[PDB]
Amino acid sequence: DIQMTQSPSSLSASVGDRVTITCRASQSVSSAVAWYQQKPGKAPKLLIYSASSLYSGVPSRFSGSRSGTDFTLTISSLQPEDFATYYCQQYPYYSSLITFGQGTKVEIKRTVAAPSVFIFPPSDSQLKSGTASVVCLLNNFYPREAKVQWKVDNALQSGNSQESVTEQDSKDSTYSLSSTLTLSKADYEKHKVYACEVTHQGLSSPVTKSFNRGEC
Amino acid sequence: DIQMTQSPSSLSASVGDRVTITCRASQSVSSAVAWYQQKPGKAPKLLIYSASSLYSGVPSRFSGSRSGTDFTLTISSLQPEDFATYYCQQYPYYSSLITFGQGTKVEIKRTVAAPSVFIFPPSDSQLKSGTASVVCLLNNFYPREAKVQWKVDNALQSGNSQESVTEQDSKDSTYSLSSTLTLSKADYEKHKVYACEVTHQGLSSPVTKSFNRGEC
Amino acid sequence: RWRVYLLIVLLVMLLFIFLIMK
Amino acid sequence: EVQLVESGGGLVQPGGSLRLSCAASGFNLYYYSIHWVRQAPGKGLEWVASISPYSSSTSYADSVKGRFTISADTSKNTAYLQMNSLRAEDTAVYYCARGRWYRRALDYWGQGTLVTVSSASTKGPSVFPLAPSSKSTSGGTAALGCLVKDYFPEPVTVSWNSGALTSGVHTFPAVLQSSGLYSLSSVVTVPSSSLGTQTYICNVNHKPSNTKVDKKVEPKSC
Amino acid sequence: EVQLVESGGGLVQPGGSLRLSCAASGFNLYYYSIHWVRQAPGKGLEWVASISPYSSSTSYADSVKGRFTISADTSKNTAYLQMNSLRAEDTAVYYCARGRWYRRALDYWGQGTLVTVSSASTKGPSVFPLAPSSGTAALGCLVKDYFPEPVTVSWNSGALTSGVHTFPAVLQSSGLYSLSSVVTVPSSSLGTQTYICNVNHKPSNTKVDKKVEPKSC
Amino acid sequence: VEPNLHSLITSTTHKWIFVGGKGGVGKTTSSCSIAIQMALSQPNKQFLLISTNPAHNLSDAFGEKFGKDARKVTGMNNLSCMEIDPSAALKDMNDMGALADLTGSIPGIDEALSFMEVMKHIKRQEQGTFDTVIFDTAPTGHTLRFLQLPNTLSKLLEKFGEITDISGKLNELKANVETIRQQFTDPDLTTFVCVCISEFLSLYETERLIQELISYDMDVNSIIVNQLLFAENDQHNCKRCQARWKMQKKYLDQIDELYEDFHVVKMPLCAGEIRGLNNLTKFSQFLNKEYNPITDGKVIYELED
Amino acid sequence: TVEPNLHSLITSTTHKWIFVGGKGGVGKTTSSCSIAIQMALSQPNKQFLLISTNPAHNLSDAFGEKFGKDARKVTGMNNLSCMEIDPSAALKDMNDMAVSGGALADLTGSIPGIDEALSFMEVMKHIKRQEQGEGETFDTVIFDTAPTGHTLRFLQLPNTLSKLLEKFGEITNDISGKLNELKANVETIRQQFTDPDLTTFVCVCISEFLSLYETERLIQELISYDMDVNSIIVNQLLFAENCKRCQARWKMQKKYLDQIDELYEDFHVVKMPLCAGEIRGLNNLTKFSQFLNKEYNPITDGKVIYELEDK
Ligand SMILES: Nc1ncnc2c1ncn2[C@@H]1O[C@H](COP(=O)(O)OP(=O)(O)OP(=O)(O)O)[C@@H](O)[C@H]1O
Ligand SMILES: Nc1ncnc2c1ncn2[C@@H]1O[C@H](COP(=O)(O)OP(=O)(O)OP(=O)(O)O)[C@@H](O)[C@H]1O
Ligand SMILES: [Mg+2]
Ligand SMILES: [Mg+2]
Ligand SMILES: [Zn+2]
Repeated sequence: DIQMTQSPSSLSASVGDRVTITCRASQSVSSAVAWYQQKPGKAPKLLIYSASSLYSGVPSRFSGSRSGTDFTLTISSLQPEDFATYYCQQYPYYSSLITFGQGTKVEIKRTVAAPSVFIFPPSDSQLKSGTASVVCLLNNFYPREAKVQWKVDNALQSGNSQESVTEQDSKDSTYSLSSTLTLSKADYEKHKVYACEVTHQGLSSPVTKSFNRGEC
Repeated sequence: DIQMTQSPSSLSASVGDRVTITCRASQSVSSAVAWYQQKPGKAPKLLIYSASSLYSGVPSRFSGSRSGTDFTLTISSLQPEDFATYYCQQYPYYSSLITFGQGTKVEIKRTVAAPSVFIFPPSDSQLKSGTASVVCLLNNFYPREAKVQWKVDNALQSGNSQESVTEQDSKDSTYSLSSTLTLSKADYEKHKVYACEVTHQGLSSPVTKSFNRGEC
Repeated sequence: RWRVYLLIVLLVMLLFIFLIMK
Repeated sequence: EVQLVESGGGLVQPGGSLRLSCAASGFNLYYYSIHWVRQAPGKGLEWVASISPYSSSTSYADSVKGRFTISADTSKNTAYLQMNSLRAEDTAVYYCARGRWYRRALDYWGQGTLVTVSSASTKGPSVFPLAPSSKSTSGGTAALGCLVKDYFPEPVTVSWNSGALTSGVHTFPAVLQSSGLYSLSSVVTVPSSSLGTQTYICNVNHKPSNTKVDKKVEPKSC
Repeated sequence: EVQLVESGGGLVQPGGSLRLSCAASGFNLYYYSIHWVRQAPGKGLEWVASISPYSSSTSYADSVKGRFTISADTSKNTAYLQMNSLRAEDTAVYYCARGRWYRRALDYWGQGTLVTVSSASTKGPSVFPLAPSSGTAALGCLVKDYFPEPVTVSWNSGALTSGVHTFPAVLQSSGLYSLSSVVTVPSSSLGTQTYICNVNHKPSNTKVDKKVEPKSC
Repeated sequence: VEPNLHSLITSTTHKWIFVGGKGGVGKTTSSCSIAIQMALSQPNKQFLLISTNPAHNLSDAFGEKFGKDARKVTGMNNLSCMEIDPSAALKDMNDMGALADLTGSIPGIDEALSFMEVMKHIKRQEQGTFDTVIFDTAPTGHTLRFLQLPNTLSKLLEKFGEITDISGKLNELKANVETIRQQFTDPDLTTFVCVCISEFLSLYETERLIQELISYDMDVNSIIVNQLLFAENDQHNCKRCQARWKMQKKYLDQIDELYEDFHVVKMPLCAGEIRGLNNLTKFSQFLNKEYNPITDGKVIYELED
Repeated sequence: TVEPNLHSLITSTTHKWIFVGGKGGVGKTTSSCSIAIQMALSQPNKQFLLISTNPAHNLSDAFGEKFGKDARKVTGMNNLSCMEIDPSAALKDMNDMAVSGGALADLTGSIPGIDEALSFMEVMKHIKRQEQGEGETFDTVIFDTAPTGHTLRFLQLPNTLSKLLEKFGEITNDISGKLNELKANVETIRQQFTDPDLTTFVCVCISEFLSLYETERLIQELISYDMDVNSIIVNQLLFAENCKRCQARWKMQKKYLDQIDELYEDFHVVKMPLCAGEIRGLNNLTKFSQFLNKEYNPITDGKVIYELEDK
């Protein structure tokens, strides 16, 4: 059906970069396209309407253009306050529908940084509660992409883990990540060795932090 | 039904005189009344509309007035070209019908002039065709009002005569009148004495002209 | 339903003209 | 330069019909009202019909309603009066006249077209002398004339001595007789003493019958 | 002076109803268009409904058709979204936004109201220690099994702020949320320094402070 | 005759007031204005302004959504507006299925439902909800159709019974229709205010309209001449305005001559937009106390924006 | 960009039904006359009918000659005719032919909707004759419509008579033969009215607030009817670029014109000037109509707003 195909889904940029974000309408929408900026926890803000008209109050480093069904948002010289997620929107006269692109997250580019890894066995407090959570911490690394795998007695785990990642640190522009392996206390006590293996481009070979059950 | 009652039927006036003619609608027509002037053989001319508005090109000596259902046309100073017949006309908004007054003939006043009277017997030529016309002529008199009566052997005739009258003479402002007595050749030849008797305010007493049939 | 009668009567007529027509 | 011109008048018999035309110029009669007003011989004005093209409306005096039809061709800027079932009293001069949407007074008039309705047949006049009286005042004034009798329709013209005699002449309006035929007299007053040597001839012309008559009027012999 | 303010957001169960309001000020909403746009956790913008009070016309995304109704009360200068037969996948922040009759771009937005659709019962978290392992050392607190969002965590009641990473909550298969809050500190401080995480779950009115020290061995 | 509507505005007898005329002359503007003046002048009475123009502009004019259900004009305690949506109104009729949607679009349905509103009102007035109803009518053509409904229905019901519970309610309708027919033809209860502009295409249609209304025995004694430039008074340029005023003044003289018995109410062309209660109220004041171009000339620019 | 004129429509060789509509007093009649004149002049071998479906007819007033229920040529034109049906007169005719009972016009001549019914019957007539002959017809019919509201009722009429006729036939229990031909005819009208090459709707408006919203509602409704609309005439523009009124009113006009231009970028937006003179009679209508074909330039063609006849 109707689509706004926005690209790229994410991109790393630096202050002063020229940034280009594109959105392809599945069919002609004439010039009925708008662009928005959204920061976390905040409502979107209108940047551009009618493909190329700069909305009132918006800085002029923002600009829009059209060629057929291809629409482009350009930021001439990226500023610190411009790191955010951006969305295209179509509103052609012939359709009662409003359709958004998937969005483009513009993040801060920095150099590669390996994660410092820490592992936390389940506390005696939690085990008294009747469950077992072991969490693997990847602290202050870049880029965001990483692979964490759990090994219980050297056996690969699947479907019993969940990951969470922070937003870029305002000071050093790095990410941090937690992987949490959840097992029942019974299952936790059926094994000895618990290890999370961490793969990241900042590491020559994958790092593994481990512990034996109840060895302190 | 509705009516426009105009008065008088006729009036005599002199050059320089002030003349007034009146018209009374049977019911209210607001101010929707017009006045017209008409001379013999000519089309009427619009003088006034909306009861008191002077039509374009009309001399200002003409004016009109309204008082309820009473309407008046006034000629402030009568000029030689103003002798004519005048008509009122109503055109009430609430009706599609147009109604004229019966008309007022304005004739030129002059001193009284008694008619010279002549009687003409039927020609022998006419009698040979089976009918007899006896003509009585009233020549150059004023005013127009006159009484003409036929007598055959002292017997007052009635029903068997017709009158005709000229318009006011251009030179001396007088009228002339004919009265024609029509009889069969049979009835004409029964009687001997034929007489027409004329009464007019210019004559101290009625004048009679007569002849005896078959006497020269 | 007095409102419905009034539509019907006006419905028949406005149906009725098309039936007569040439 | 606005004007109205009537046409179509003529002689018709009772029960007959006639179409009058009123040709307009100088204005578009669509935006105005056109009126027919008639005037019988010696009578006043009688409004008979109105048309207002701009409002698809017509109106009629009761006297003609259902017999006359007023219409207008706005492509020809001409109005019409179709007169059916005519009768003697419809005999009149018919004027067309203009009114305005905001003022139904009649500002422009045509010069009128004559309509005569009669069962009478066309006939030329008989001309008889009105001989000067044998008793004429000596050295005074005498009267003589011509009786022009039983003609139809109007008009006849009368002159005296081929138009050389005009002073003192009175040609009376024609009267419609009970027969349906018209009649008139033309008279003149002249000096009594001249009746012996002056010639007096009335010249009577009736074009509808193409009859011309000259009649010498002289003292009757005895 | 132009504003839009959403209200009505809250917790409802699957199959349930919820009515949102969008109060306008600074402009007459009759002459404009109002639009509801939602955003699921971690996802993009999804338009759901539009209304033009000047023309009575409404439109809906196929995803909410037959379940949502958009309306407007011009007397109150307020628009509404009546949501019926709600499901888990309707969980989102719901924004209302203004468009113009000649321009269906959204120039003014409200700050949104949260709608959570879940069978989960409101519950406060259990706080467990992530003790420093037996340079730099890492420690923290596991805030487990609470509902609904949000949870706020502090360290030393605001004294310890540097190096702290509080992770976004993850929705577990149980329907409850869990998160960890960690901090890196000097290895030498472990014997001397005291570290306490202060957890606050207001929608259950739970307040826990939990000290995190090394292993007693 | 005074060039205002003061006698209508302060009338204590008029129940039905129709405001009509050619397209775009100012029916809606004038009808809102008349309704406002009457409501301000008679707080003791409740007024309803119903639009019988299927393309309603009352909501646009006041800037709030009206509907089939009467609702108060915001800022007014005794004036309400109604704009019937036939499709919506026909659902409630049907409930008290597919047919009602069919009928929702038939030509004449708007006049029918509007007339039913008058009939319902009669039924309440005879028994024990507004004191006066002002009609913001559709342009000339279809308004004449609406005003002929009492006669039209009466005759329709006369033939409907002959070809024919069912019988009982037919007589009730015939009676209610006759009640409307007599009230609409009562000059004290019902009157039609004509709105026009001083242009050629307007005055011929306007005279056609008034004549037709007279033939319906509908009272007409007021004409609003709208959008008048007046000019000159401006103070003495602009070839456009100078030429257009000369044209307007030409025809204004014609209006004044023909309609000498009517209330001829002359209203100025304002520079601003006459919408919202404030601006409509400021404009409506000249229906009561006639507009003076030489004095009140400033009001033309005083309209709120 | 879409060109700001109706040249494409004016010179079209496919379009059979052209509706000209919009709010009251915006210039439907003036515009419909102008469009008809332009089409007739550019396509002399086609016969055009301009019919008024506004019961308060203004075509006669516009041209200054009397039209009626029977089509008559516009005087001075060989291929443009006008029609203004009078319901009572038309019903009289129907009564006579149905007889060949005498109280039809008295009964139905004033029923609300009668004007649309008779207007529609005229469409059915030409629809049939264009295929079957047996009488006079035209190549193209231009509709000078009633204001918005009642025109939508008229355009709903093919659907309404169609959906209705589905049920009625069985209720009756050659009357059914008429129904089929009536259904078939109405269906044909529905095909053609929803064919963008055969039928289009030209909206007329002015650059004022109350017209903007009604115009948008109208266009939206027409689209919901699957009626083609791709042309908008913005009429009575001042183009004032002294005089406080004119500059103030033009400022307003230009504000909304910018909005119109933004929203309707997919439409032919045709801008027409306010003239000082009266746009009536064939000559003045023709001169005005030229700016529907080639767009009006206030600087170049500015003098023409004062060069209209005053006769
Ligand atoms: N005196 C005036 N001055 C300035 N603008 C006016 C004036 N009167 C009306 N208008 C404006 O001109 C337009 C036409 O006015 P209005 O809508 O009231 O006429 P209408 O008869 O109701 O139109 P319709 O036939 O569609 O119902 C409106 O936009 C209105 O705001
Ligand atoms: N461009 C223009 N310039 C000057 N005058 C105009 C212009 N367009 C229309 N008019 C005049 O404004 C008035 C309204 O125009 P018009 O009659 O054509 O609109 P309408 O849509 O047909 O009205 P209605 O809804 O009643 O049918 C007319 O008197 C017309 O002569
Ligand atoms: Mg209106
Ligand atoms: Mg029109
Ligand atoms: Zn000006």
